Amino acid sequence: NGTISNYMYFERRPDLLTKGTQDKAAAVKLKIENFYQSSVKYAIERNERRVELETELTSHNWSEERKSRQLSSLGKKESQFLRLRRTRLS
Amino acid sequence: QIMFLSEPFVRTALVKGSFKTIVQLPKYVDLGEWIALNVFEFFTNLNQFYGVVAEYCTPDNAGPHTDYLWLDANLPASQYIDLALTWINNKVNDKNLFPTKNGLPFPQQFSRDVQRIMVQMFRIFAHIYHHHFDKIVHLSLEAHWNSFFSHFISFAKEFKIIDRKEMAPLLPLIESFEKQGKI
Ligand SMILES: [Zn+2]
Repeated sequence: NGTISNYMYFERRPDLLTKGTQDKAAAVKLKIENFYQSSVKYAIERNERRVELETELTSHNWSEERKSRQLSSLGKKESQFLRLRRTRLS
Repeated sequence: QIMFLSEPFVRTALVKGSFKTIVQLPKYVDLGEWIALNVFEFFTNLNQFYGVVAEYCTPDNAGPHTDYLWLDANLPASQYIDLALTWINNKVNDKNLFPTKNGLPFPQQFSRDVQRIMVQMFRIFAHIYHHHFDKIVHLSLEAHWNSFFSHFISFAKEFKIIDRKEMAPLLPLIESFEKQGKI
């Protein structure tokens, strides 16, 4: 129709939810919150390592091709970290 | 039987940001390793997310108007999701496409199967949002499920792994998320 706002009210009842589903729902809450809090943490450190290496390399007046090889050497080891974290049997 | 996720339940917690930092390819990191880790992560969390609503997904197969089908060449909503989840698990643990040894690289098929793995996850996203979303609201999980979909969709746009057309059943939700669903 048009841009009109809609609000709805719910019974909000976790009753008659077959026990296990109630317990399973609590597990995903913990897992999702831990996942996204750690996901931001991983990305922050990944960027902090790169930027700190970049500013460090311009500090020594290195050739651009030499900095890229050093930065690409970090990315390889960063890529090794991702493959390692992907290996799982949980 | 469609359900309305466009109500005030368009509240997403756990999404202070717009997912740009955790989706964007990390600079100098191999592009294959980045996709391979996130796809496995999405499958692991989606399989567990479906596990809480699996009790109440019995015959009634997909959403309104658009009805997905695993039956053609050579099922109820519980059947096609259970087969798709098991299938993704086989491909995601398939050392052919997802090698765990250090020297081995991803094959040429890798890019296409990732496209095949993502769409099934979106189709599994469809039935839960369309038919089993009001139990998510009972369990106070709309905060986590909304942010999980916005992260998943932001990942789809960023690397263009999913066609715009394919998102038709959940397109109104994606448009509503424009502030949290990446631009
Ligand atoms: Zn169902």
